[PDB]
Amino acid sequence: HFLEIDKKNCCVFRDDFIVKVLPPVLGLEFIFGLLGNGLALWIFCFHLKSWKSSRIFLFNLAVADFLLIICLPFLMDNYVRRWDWKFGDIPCRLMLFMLAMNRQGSIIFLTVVAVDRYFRVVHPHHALNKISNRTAAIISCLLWGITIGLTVHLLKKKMPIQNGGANLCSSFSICHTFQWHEAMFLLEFFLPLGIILFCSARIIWSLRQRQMDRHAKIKRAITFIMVVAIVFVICFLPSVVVRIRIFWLLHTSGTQNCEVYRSVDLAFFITLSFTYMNSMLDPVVYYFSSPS
Amino acid sequence: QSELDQLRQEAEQLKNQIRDARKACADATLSQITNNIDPVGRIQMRTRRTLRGHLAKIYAMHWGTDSRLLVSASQDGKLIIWDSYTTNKVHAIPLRSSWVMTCAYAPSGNYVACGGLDNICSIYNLKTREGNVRVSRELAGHTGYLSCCRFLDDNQIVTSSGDTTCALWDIETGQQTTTFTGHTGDVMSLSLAPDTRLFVSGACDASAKLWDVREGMCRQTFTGHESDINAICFFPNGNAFATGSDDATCRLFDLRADQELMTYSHDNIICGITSVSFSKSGRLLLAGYDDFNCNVWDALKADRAGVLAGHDNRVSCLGVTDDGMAVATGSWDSFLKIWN
Amino acid sequence: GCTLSAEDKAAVERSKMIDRNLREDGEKAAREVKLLLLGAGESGKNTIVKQMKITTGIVETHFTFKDLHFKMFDVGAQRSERKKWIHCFEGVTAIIFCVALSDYDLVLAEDEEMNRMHASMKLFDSICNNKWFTDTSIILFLNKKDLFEEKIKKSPLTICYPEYAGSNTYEEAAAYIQCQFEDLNKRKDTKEIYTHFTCSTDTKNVQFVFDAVTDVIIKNNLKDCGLF
Amino acid sequence: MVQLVESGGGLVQPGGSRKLSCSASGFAFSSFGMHWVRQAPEKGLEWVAYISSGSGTIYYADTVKGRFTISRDDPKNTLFLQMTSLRSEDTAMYYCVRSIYYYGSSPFDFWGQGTTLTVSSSDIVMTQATSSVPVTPGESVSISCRSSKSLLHSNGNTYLYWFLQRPGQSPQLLIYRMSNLASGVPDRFSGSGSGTAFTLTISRLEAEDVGVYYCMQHLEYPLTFGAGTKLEL
Amino acid sequence: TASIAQARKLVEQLKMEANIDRIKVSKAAADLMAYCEAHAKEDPLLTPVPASENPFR
Ligand SMILES: CC(C)(Cc1nc(-c2ccc(O)cn2)no1)C(=O)NC1=C(C(=O)O)CCCC1
Repeated sequence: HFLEIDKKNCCVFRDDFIVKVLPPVLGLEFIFGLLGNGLALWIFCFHLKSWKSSRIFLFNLAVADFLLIICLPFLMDNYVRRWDWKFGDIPCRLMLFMLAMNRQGSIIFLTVVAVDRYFRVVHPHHALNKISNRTAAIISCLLWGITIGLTVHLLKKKMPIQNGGANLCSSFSICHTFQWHEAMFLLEFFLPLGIILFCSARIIWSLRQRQMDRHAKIKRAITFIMVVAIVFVICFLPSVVVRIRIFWLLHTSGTQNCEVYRSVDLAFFITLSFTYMNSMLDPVVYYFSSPS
Repeated sequence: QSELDQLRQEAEQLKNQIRDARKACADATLSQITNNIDPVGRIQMRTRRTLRGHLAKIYAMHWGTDSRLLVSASQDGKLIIWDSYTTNKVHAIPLRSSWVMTCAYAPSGNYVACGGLDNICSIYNLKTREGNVRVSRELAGHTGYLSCCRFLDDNQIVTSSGDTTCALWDIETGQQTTTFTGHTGDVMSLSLAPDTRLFVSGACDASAKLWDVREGMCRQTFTGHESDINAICFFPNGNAFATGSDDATCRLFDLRADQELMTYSHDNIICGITSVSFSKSGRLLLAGYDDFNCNVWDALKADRAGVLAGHDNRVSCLGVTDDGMAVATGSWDSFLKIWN
Repeated sequence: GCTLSAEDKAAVERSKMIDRNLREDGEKAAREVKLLLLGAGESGKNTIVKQMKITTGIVETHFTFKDLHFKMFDVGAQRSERKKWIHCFEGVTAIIFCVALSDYDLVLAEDEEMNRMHASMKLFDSICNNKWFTDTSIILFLNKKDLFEEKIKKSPLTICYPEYAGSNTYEEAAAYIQCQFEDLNKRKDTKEIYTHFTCSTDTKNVQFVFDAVTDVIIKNNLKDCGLF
Repeated sequence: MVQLVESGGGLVQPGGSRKLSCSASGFAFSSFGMHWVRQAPEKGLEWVAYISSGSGTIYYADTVKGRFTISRDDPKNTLFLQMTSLRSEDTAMYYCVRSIYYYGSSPFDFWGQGTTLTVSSSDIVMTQATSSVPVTPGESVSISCRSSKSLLHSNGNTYLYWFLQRPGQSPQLLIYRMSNLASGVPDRFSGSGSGTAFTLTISRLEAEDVGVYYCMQHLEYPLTFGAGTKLEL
Repeated sequence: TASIAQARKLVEQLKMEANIDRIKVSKAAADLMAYCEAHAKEDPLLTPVPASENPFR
């Protein structure tokens, strides 16, 4: 009861609180985020014809977010019915690959934008500040390749996994193995957050100890940097803390019972919905709030 | 100060009788005579070539007499000679001073001259036994910036300067041969008559003068503009020329009637004119503007006949080949376009 | 492609080599900081240009500081109208303006009525509110400070400013001069004025110019990532 | 003035290597492409190898490809030809030729005074009908050359070159692209032709310009010369 | 009195440029009309030449 079998002992669940709550919030997220990312892509590709390295990085982040958003109705259908993957076999692992790759790419490009800004403020006279579009594209392609190579292992998953008569594509199940994807899920929050905090703190300190912030328009940039560093935290903290709670429960108690695992699974699959808030919110934060 | 007043009054009465004679010779107008000529149709010419490689504002260009090669100058301290058919770069010449604002190409094809804010006209030899292009002469007589220069042959060149004077040089010796001093404002442009016996200059005092190369005297002075004259060009026939000033108008003057013929302006046009050129038969009158555009004018009835709109910044220079096949435009956005 | 002859292919290769040389020169010229030195003849530009750097036409001065290269153009020998060639200098990193503090009582030789400091203020007003220099910062130097301190003992500042109501102390009169020059700026929202008093200071001028240039370059780097 | 000097040569036995170098002085070496051309004893010219400006393009003839290698030292103004596994038919006098390519340029304009290497013990074919023509000073002579494939191109250029080699001197360019007279050549030589047949005209023949005349094509690599016609007094 | 020579020069110049004989505007207008009409065929920018004759095709 409330136990499933995967490659090892692996406690999967099905609940109705998720179908009660998640589908509407995902629908609203999809609407606003798709609209914002599409408008940003349109403006970038046609409205402004003057590109630079920073705009290249912003455009890469925008396309990663757009690719992430285009697969939300699949989750909507997977959730309206409790847990029943009635879309096939290839769509399952393809959609999982898209989700993982797009999330990792969005995080990586946020970190790259933060590092670019830190180099622009703290080290004004640096060769890195004046680079051609070609090398920016090459670095972007290298980062895309790294993300793709990290994510490819999800394209070999052994088809949709069936729990009793039901079907589900979830790979975030309380599951007594020592898989590396949980480690990557934690690391892709922990390390980029440290990099972003370092860069933001140094930027604020340097721009403030040069008596530069007296300027009436520097303050807006200061506020924008603080807003970005706060949005990242409030988008990606609850998932990590819930997963660490799950890890402690699995380490201490064991998989013989699953009721506490049931409650924490509800919590985790609700807090995962906040991740798409970053994708629907960063258009206005990054591309629209920038003056020209 | 009494005799000076007598001289001023005599000059004033001389100007009055000059204007009286001009009025006596002004019975008809070109617009009245050309009222029954069929207009040329709407002109649709499109970009055939884009020349890229300059990294700063283009200030001047000039066609070769073969109608294939052209030279252009830029503020990035480079002088580039292009093959317009292929867009291949033939030469790249680095300048000692990067503050260039004029360039010229010798009719023989052997030399290229450029100058600018260093008050020096430099001549470059393109055809040497060695592989490179070297400076063959520097002319250092002017006390203001060089604004225009035009070759007469391989040994003579005429220059205009911001010290209100034009001069004629001997390349081999390097000395001024003649000086033209009539103007009382910065001379901004000049144009040579097709047979290289006369030339006209336009100055920041809103007047244009016709000079004789041999004697070195101003035969005729033309007025009518309300602002600085930036560009000037002869009609191909040789008996007329057109000027483009900062008051957003072009005007056409004839030498024999010694007065203005017709004005080219529009209500929607507000910006200054940077450059002016004629077509091979003189029917079209192209003009560059500050509003990023270029207008084609019917020179016989003063109605617009087309627009060349492809530049993101000010149109700084334009020229028409000797065979009349193409028009080149340069801009402050660092690109050259060949229209046809 | 393959429709080209051998000589055409060689000409294309020549053009490619010229293109790479042009790109290399452009990148070499993109590193340097270029300044436009201005000011009247008696302002004191000579000591200024000979203390950062240690017949007619534009004069170019090249110096270095902390592995950053500088180029300073002096256009004092161009007696032509400014409007026909000043747009050549749009895109300079900053403008250095020199003023002599000790000429608050001297008058120009050309005209008796036109006071010399008022001529400097008129030139500053013309340069500051020019459509080519909307977002260009100005490094303003006040030079003859020691002569100012010596001469305000017996020459009241009312000789130049009839509404002055201060004292003969150097610091307050210097503040009044600084306020008079810094208030001719009308943009006040897109460019800044960096005033500095130097008479015989050594290596302070170069440091002040370096700091102002670093500030300008930071605010320009904020204009490529959209954060500004 | 412009000077090209080659060093090396001498006696080599079969199967042994040798290296040739050419030193340039008096011109902008790095802007020029360079060729090697060899002339066998009592034979005509034969193209060997080419290296472009910047060393971006290299071509060899089939008779030497895989055995020879060509390189240039731009800082030192030196061209090299490293020869490996020489053969009895490699005995010739090797020349170094400079050529620059852009619109309106004249390639093959300077031939260095060559060096001699003696070894101990499809392609366009160019034909010149006659081989020996008696001549008298003051008269007119008409050297003729013919090509198997048309040298006219879509752009309108005919790629035919005329060279003269006086007794004991290096070859000298006379006409480039079938109609354009060379720089220092007197206004007594004329070039004419159309497509596949070509002619060279001399008026008021004098004593100094008797020798061997070669036609060359520059339409496709490899470059091929004709068999020269000898004007004899 | 430095400009007295200059003022006399200007007066002499104005005497010089007045002696030129002028021609009625109608005749010059007719001359420009005739030149424009005579060379109408020899003007590629006015009337497009066929694409087989255009070097910038
Ligand atoms: C496939 C995936 C992303 C799990 C996974 N991530 C990695 C990985 C990442 C980085 C790296 O460097 C290596 N591996 N491998 O697998 C997943 O659980 N998706 C689902 C949802 C969501 O994502 O919102 C909604 C609820 C149902 C499940």
